Amino acid sequence: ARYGATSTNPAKSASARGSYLRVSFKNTRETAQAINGWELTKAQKYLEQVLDHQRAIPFRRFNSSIGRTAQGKEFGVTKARWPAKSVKFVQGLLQNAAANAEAKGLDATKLYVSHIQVNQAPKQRRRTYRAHGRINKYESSPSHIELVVTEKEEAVAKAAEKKVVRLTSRQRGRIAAQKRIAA
Amino acid sequence: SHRKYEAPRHGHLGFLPRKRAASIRARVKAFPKDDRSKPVALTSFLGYKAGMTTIVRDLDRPGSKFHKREVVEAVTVVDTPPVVVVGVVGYVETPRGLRSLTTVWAEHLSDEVKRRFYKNWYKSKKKAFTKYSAKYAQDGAGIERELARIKKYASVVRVLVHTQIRKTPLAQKKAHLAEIQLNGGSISEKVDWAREHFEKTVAVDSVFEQNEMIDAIAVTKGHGFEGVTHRWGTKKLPRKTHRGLRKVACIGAWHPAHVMWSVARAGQRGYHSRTSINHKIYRVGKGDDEANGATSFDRTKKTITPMGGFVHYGEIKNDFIMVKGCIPGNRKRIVTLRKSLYTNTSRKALEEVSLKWIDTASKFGKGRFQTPAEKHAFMGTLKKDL
Amino acid sequence: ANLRTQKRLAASVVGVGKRKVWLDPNETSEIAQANSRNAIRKLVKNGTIVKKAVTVHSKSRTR
Amino acid sequence: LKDVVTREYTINLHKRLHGVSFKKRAPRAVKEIKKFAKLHMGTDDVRLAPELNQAIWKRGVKGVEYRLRLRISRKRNEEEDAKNPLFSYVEPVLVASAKGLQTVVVEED
RNA sequence: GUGAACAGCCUCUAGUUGAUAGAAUAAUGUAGAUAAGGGAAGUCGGCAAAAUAGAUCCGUAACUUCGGGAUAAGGAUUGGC
RNA sequence: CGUGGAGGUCAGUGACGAAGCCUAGACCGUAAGGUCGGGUCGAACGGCCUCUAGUGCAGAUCUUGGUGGUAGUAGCAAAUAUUCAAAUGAGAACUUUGAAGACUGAAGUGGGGAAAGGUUCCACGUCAACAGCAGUUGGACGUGGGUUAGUCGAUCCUAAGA
RNA sequence: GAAAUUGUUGAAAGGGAAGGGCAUUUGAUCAGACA
Ligand SMILES: [Mg+2]
Ligand SMILES: [Mg+2]
Ligand SMILES: [Mg+2]
Ligand SMILES: [Mg+2]
Ligand SMILES: [Mg+2]
Ligand SMILES: [Mg+2]
Ligand SMILES: [Mg+2]
Ligand SMILES: [Mg+2]
Ligand SMILES: [Mg+2]
Ligand SMILES: [Mg+2]
Ligand SMILES: [Mg+2]
Ligand SMILES: [Mg+2]
Ligand SMILES: [Mg+2]
Ligand SMILES: [Mg+2]
Ligand SMILES: [Mg+2]
Ligand SMILES: [Mg+2]
Ligand SMILES: [Mg+2]
Ligand SMILES: [Mg+2]
Ligand SMILES: [Mg+2]
Ligand SMILES: [Mg+2]
Ligand SMILES: [Mg+2]
Ligand SMILES: [Mg+2]
Ligand SMILES: [Mg+2]
Ligand SMILES: [Mg+2]
Ligand SMILES: [Mg+2]
Ligand SMILES: [Mg+2]
Ligand SMILES: [Mg+2]
Ligand SMILES: [Mg+2]
Ligand SMILES: [Mg+2]
Ligand SMILES: [Mg+2]
Ligand SMILES: [Mg+2]
Ligand SMILES: [Mg+2]
Ligand SMILES: [Mg+2]
Ligand SMILES: [Mg+2]
Ligand SMILES: [Mg+2]
Ligand SMILES: [Mg+2]
Ligand SMILES: [Mg+2]
Ligand SMILES: [Mg+2]
Ligand SMILES: [Mg+2]
Ligand SMILES: [Mg+2]
Ligand SMILES: [Mg+2]
Ligand SMILES: [Mg+2]
Ligand SMILES: [Mg+2]
Ligand SMILES: [Mg+2]
Ligand SMILES: [Mg+2]
Ligand SMILES: [Mg+2]
Ligand SMILES: [Mg+2]
Ligand SMILES: [Mg+2]
Ligand SMILES: [Mg+2]
Ligand SMILES: [Mg+2]
Ligand SMILES: [Mg+2]
Ligand SMILES: [Mg+2]
Ligand SMILES: [Mg+2]
Ligand SMILES: [Mg+2]
Ligand SMILES: [Mg+2]
Ligand SMILES: [Mg+2]
Ligand SMILES: [Mg+2]
Ligand SMILES: [Mg+2]
Ligand SMILES: [Mg+2]
Ligand SMILES: [Mg+2]
Ligand SMILES: [Mg+2]
Ligand SMILES: [Mg+2]
Ligand SMILES: [Mg+2]
Ligand SMILES: [Mg+2]
Ligand SMILES: [Mg+2]
Ligand SMILES: [Mg+2]
Ligand SMILES: [Mg+2]
Ligand SMILES: [Mg+2]
Ligand SMILES: [Mg+2]
Ligand SMILES: [Mg+2]
Ligand SMILES: [Mg+2]
Ligand SMILES: [Mg+2]
Ligand SMILES: [Mg+2]
Repeated sequence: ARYGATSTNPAKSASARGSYLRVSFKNTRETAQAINGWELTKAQKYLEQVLDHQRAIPFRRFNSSIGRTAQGKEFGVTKARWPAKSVKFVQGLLQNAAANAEAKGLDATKLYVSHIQVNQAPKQRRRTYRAHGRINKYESSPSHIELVVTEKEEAVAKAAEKKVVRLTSRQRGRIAAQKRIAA
Repeated sequence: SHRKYEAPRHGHLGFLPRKRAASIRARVKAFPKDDRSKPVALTSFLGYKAGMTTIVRDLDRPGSKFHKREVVEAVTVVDTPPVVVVGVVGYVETPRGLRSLTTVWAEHLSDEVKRRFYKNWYKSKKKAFTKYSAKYAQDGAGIERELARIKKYASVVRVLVHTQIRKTPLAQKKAHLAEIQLNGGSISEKVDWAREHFEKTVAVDSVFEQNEMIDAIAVTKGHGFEGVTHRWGTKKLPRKTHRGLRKVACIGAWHPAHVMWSVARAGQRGYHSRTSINHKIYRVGKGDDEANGATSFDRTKKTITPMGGFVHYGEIKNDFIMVKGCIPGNRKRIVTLRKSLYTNTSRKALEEVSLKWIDTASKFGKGRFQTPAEKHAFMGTLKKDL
Repeated sequence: ANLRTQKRLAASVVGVGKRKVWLDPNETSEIAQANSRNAIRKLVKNGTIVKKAVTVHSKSRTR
Repeated sequence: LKDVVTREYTINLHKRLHGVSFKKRAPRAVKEIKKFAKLHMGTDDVRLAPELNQAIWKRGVKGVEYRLRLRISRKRNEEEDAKNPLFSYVEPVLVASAKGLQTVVVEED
C-alpha cells in the first residue's frame, strides 16, 4: 500500500495494483481516465464494448495527431481510440478489485471506482540501427496501475460551524429596536 | 522581381472559398424583381436532374450560316412532379435587413415533408406538427390572425412547398421543402393565394413556358481532396522535378512573409453552390402524356425515357423540364429552377424553338435503336421470342 | 503437439523428401510417442505414415 | 429464440469481387462469404468447410468463379460456451451449374 | 519442354511458403502502363521515353592501311495442317 | 554572509530523536543569510574566539549522470501469397498436423564443402529478457546427450620465401 | 530518498505566449499585542 491520495473510507473500499506492466503509459493513462468514477458495473460493460469497437476511449492528453471518430461524440471529443492492450490490463486490475471486494464482504451493487491512477514505470531499453552507422534508443514505456473501488453511500446529512457573530454597539442598537419597533 | 512573361492568373477569386457547401440544396440567393400588376404565381420550382440526351431542330437566326438548317443539340432533363404548397411565411423590412415575422402552416402535412423534420423517423413517435394541427379546430381563430398579421405588415411573401419525392424513382423517401417567393400582385392577394393552396398542389406549367430563359441553382458534383493542378488548372511542372510535379513551384515571394489568400493550394473540389443562368426551356413535359418524346415530325409514340432507362436514375413518369444544354449538379440531385432576373432580348433568347426529334436510344452503351419496336423491326426474330 | 522430428525422421527412414510424408492427423497422439527410427519404421509399415505419391510430369504432349 | 436451419443460397461473388486486387481475390472471397452467412443467419460465428475452401481456391487466387452455390447451416454451439449459442457451417453443394437457382429451404432430418 | 542455347518463360526431384497485421483507395508520391491531332515547337542539351530487333532470302555507298567499312543503308518473308 | 577541515571554550544539542530532506506557515537582517513551527528521518551535530583551504556557479558548442517538449509522432511499404479445418494451449493472424493455393525452377530457396564461427548440431523442459506485431515457436533460456579411421586429411616433400 | 520530469486529488486563472514592478479589491491563510 501507500497509494496516491484517496479520500474514500477504506472500510467500504477494496483496491488493486500492477507494477512494471508492459503496456503503453500514455494509452493506458487515457483509458484509466475514461473509467474514472464510474459505476464498476457500467465500467466493465464499457471496456468490453471498446474491445468490440462499439464505443471508444477519448484521448485527451496524449493525443496529438491521433485519428478522428464518431465514437467520440458521446464524450464531446473527436479524437478517440481503442487501446486493446491497455483495456485488457485495466480490466484485469478491475477484476481483481472485484474479488477483493467480495472477500471484504462489500455490496457489489454499490461499487464504483473511486480512484484510478497510472504512472510511469521504469523504462525498458532496446535499440535500433539508423543510417550511416548510427544507433538509437528504442524504448518500452511501461506503467504502474492502481485503482480503488468503493461502495456508493448516499446523502451526507448536514452539520458544520456556527461563525461567532460579532457586531458594534450601533449594530445592535438597530437590531434591539428592529424588533421592538416592528416584528 | 517581375514575372518575366505575363499570364492571367488561374481561376476566379469570386468563387472562394472552394469549400464544401453547407447543404445539397443550393440556396436561391435572389428572386425576380416584383411586378404586382400580374397574377400570382411561383417564381421557382423543385425537381431532380435525371439525365441528358440529344435533340434535332431547325435553327432560326437570320444572318447565320445555319439559318433554316438543322442543328443537333444537347439537352438535360429534370424530373418535375407537382410541388405541394404547405405554408406561407411573411417578411418585413428593417434597418438590419429582411426579417421573417411569422410562418403559417397547412393543417395536414404529408409524411413526405413530415419526415424531413426528422433524422430517425422509424424510431420516432412522429409528433411533428400535431399540436399545430389542433390550431384549426377552435373555429380557426389563431391561424387567421397570423395570416391576418402577415397581411398587415410584410414586404414580401414566400410559399412553403415541397416535392413529392415518392413520385420519383429515387430511394430516399425524405422530401425537399423550400421557400419560394411569390410575385403576383399585392400582399393580401398573395397570402390569400397561399391560404388557398394549403394542402393543394401546384404544376410546372403554371410556372414555365416554352422557350423561357431560366436559371439553375444547384450543388456541384463532388470530387474530394484535390491536388493543385486539376483544381486550379495550374501548369504541370517538368518531368525532371524532385519530390513531385503536379504542384506550384513558387507558392510566394519572400515578402509578404505569408502564403497569400490568392495562390493555388490543394483542397476540396466540387460540391459547390452554383447559380447558372440563361438556360432556354426546349420542352415542358407531361407525365400523363404518352408521346412525350415524340414531336410533330417524329410522331412515333414513345416517352423521353431512353431504352433501358436513364442511366443511374430511372424512368420519368412525371412532367419534366427539358432545358437546352447542361446544368450544375448531378443525376438524382435536388435542383432549383428559377425565373430569370432580367428581360433578355438577345435574339438567342426570344427564338421560339420547335424540336424536330428527341433522341431516345440507350445511354448505357452505343445505343442503336430508339424503341423495342425499332429493334424488333431491324433485328428480325430471335431464339427467345414467340 | 509437435511432430517435426517425427516427420523429418519419417522422410529419412522411408527414403524421400519431407514434402512427401503423410502424418495421419488422427493417430496424432500415437505418432508423438515415436521418438526413434525403429518406431517410425513400424509406423510406416502399418499405414500411420504413408509415402504420398510423385507429382506427374507427363510426356504425352511432348511425345 | 434460435432456429437451427439449413438452406442453400447462391451468392454473387462477381460484384463482390469486382475491383479487388488480384492477389486478394480468393482471400476476399473467403471473407465476403463469411459476411454473407452473417447477413442471412444473423450469426457472428461462421465456419467454412475445408471443401468449400477448395471450391473457392479451385482456380488460383484471382480465378474465383463468378457464382457459388453454398449450403449454409445454422447450428447450436458446443463446449466452453462461446458468446452466442448459435453458429453457421457453410458447405459447397455439388451442382451442375451455380447459375440459375433461387434460394431454397432444406427440410432436415 | 520451347529455343542456337547453362537465355528468358513453364515444369519433375528436393526445399520453401519466411518478410507485422486489419480496413479503405483523398492529395502528393514511388514503381508499372496508355493516350486523339501535331511531332522536339519542350530543353543547355531529345534528358526521359518511344522506335528497331530473331531467322531465311534479296539488296548494299563514300572512303580504306584491301584486312574493312557491313547486320551499311534498303527490302520481302515467317502460323496451322 | 556561507562551506570542508584544525587549536580553544560553552562541563553546548541529541535515540524522550543528531544530521539531512519537504512546507505559496511564523520571525530577524538593506542583503549575503539567520532563526522557529509542522511533516519526514534515523546517529550523529552546533554557537563563540582563533587557525586553515581542493571554500560559494547559470552560462565555458563546459564534465558525468539523470529528464523533457518533440510524440503515441516519423515510421514498421524492396525480395509475386496466401487460404480452410483440426489438434494443442490460460491464450493461436504467426506453433503442429491435414487440405488447398503458389514459389524457388537445378546458373536452386536443392544436395555438400574451403575460410571464419564454436556447439549454433540433437533431445527433453520451457517464455522473464531477446527474435523493432505476436508467440504455446526459435540459431533464445534450463538441463542433458553427441564428433569412433592402418586406407579421409593432417603428419612426409619440396615452391615463392622464411 | 532532493531536483528536472510524471500520475491522481483539491483549488484557481486563461479572446494570438507566459512570467515581472508599484498599488488596492476579493478569497484563502496566519503572527502579535491586549487583558
Ligand atoms: Mg509502485
Ligand atoms: Mg502530449
Ligand atoms: Mg503533453
Ligand atoms: Mg492523424
Ligand atoms: Mg501523419
Ligand atoms: Mg497538428
Ligand atoms: Mg465506418
Ligand atoms: Mg478534440
Ligand atoms: Mg526504426
Ligand atoms: Mg533502420
Ligand atoms: Mg555498418
Ligand atoms: Mg469575537
Ligand atoms: Mg428603526
Ligand atoms: Mg510585367
Ligand atoms: Mg459545416
Ligand atoms: Mg409572432
Ligand atoms: Mg489523379
Ligand atoms: Mg488548363
Ligand atoms: Mg475543366
Ligand atoms: Mg532530379
Ligand atoms: Mg504550376
Ligand atoms: Mg453511354
Ligand atoms: Mg479499379
Ligand atoms: Mg537448408
Ligand atoms: Mg521488413
Ligand atoms: Mg497494410
Ligand atoms: Mg499522341
Ligand atoms: Mg513523322
Ligand atoms: Mg529549340
Ligand atoms: Mg525537324
Ligand atoms: Mg524555348
Ligand atoms: Mg550545350
Ligand atoms: Mg541554347
Ligand atoms: Mg536515352
Ligand atoms: Mg506504339
Ligand atoms: Mg556507315
Ligand atoms: Mg505458308
Ligand atoms: Mg566567516
Ligand atoms: Mg569553516
Ligand atoms: Mg577539503
Ligand atoms: Mg516566531
Ligand atoms: Mg518534528
Ligand atoms: Mg531531525
Ligand atoms: Mg542506524
Ligand atoms: Mg576565521
Ligand atoms: Mg574549486
Ligand atoms: Mg552565478
Ligand atoms: Mg548548473
Ligand atoms: Mg545554462
Ligand atoms: Mg556568469
Ligand atoms: Mg550543463
Ligand atoms: Mg542525454
Ligand atoms: Mg503505442
Ligand atoms: Mg503512423
Ligand atoms: Mg510490398
Ligand atoms: Mg519507408
Ligand atoms: Mg502469416
Ligand atoms: Mg514457377
Ligand atoms: Mg536459368
Ligand atoms: Mg532462405
Ligand atoms: Mg555441412
Ligand atoms: Mg558460428
Ligand atoms: Mg535446432
Ligand atoms: Mg512473455
Ligand atoms: Mg536473438
Ligand atoms: Mg517483438
Ligand atoms: Mg512478448
Ligand atoms: Mg541450450
Ligand atoms: Mg549443453
Ligand atoms: Mg592417403
Ligand atoms: Mg605422423
Ligand atoms: Mg529507499
Ligand atoms: Mg500585491
